[PDB]
Amino acid sequence: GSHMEQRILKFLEELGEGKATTAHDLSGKLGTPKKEINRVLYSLAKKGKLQKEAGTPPLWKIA
Amino acid sequence: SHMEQRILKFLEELGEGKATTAHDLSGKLGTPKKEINRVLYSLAKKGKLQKEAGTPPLWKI
Amino acid sequence: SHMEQRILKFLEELGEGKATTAHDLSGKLGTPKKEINRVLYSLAKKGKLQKEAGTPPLWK
Amino acid sequence: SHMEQRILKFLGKLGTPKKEINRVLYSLAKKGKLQKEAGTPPLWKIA
DNA sequence: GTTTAAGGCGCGCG
DNA sequence: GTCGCGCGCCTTAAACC
Repeated sequence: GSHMEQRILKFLEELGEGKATTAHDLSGKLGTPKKEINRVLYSLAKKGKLQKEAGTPPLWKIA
Repeated sequence: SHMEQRILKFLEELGEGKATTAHDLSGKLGTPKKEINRVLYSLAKKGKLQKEAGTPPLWKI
Repeated sequence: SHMEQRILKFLEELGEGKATTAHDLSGKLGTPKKEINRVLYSLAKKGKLQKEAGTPPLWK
Repeated sequence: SHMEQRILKFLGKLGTPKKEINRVLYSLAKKGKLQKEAGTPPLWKIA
């Protein structure tokens, strides 16, 4: 799918098996604003491709 | 708030039986849904308001 | 109504660049987006405005 | 998902709850596993 | 003193 | 008949610099 989803999918995959990160972390390490990051994460989520542990902030890993 | 008690008395006013949707809660009170949900969600922070999830979410005490 | 015409008035009159977001229209007019967006998406189907895309969308 | 599968089997308006149905449709389009070519009615199929 | 907040929001829906 | 809608979102207060 997308460039941005590409990059996000790279980073999460490389963290490890079950390692999870935040939109904030991603935002910093990819140089994109959090708004974009979240936009995509929530998409990939609705797409079954990722998993959100809900809280403050939510945690994102692969399902 | 003026609306908070009003939101309360309306939920309160129509028994303990059931919650209603922000949509109608608006339409009857003549207040827009934006203002309504703001307050509902605001109140649900505090214990009185009680939110039962869905589409649309249902609001009772 | 009253609102359609004002909004309707706003675009050309303040044609600086081209177009603005429902949000801006709101803030200027002191009116929530619901009424505004109703009127914009309305004025589209029938022809007097163009939705140049984005989030939020822009109207000219 | 239970009720998503069901719709797939068939292969666009279907006689079980129709509101709840459209959610599950656009989901699997956004989600994938379905195509959505525009017009009225919206047409649906496996891609 | 920016940034977060579920903050992702695009929504107009009768 | 298109309708998927969940939406509260700052007339912002708590929270991290």
